[PDB]
Amino acid sequence: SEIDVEIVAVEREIWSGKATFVFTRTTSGEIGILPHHIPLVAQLVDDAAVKIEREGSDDLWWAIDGGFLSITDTKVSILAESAQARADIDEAKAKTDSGSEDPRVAAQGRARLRALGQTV
Repeated sequence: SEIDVEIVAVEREIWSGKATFVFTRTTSGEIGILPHHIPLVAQLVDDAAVKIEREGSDDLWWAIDGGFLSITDTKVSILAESAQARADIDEAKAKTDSGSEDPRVAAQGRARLRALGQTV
């Protein structure tokens, strides 16, 4: 079995497919999801980072901007303001974004930084 993960944004969809293991961060801390659990609904943090693992393929590090995780019997949809790929993120832009004083900017930069390798 696998985990159906679909990263959708209020403006457009980013990714959609199956995974072997996925981890996300919400107001209740970080949590892991497997392809054999029960439904669930949690709200991701501002600088939340989702890690979608692929069976046989390298995981996908993406940054979510205030998104929400919704797990079902055999489906997992993630709705957020927007998403960003670790390969598209820039160590410079991430640092600056996190350096900003604004809440939105600080969130994006923090989320992108995490996907890059940063923590908290």
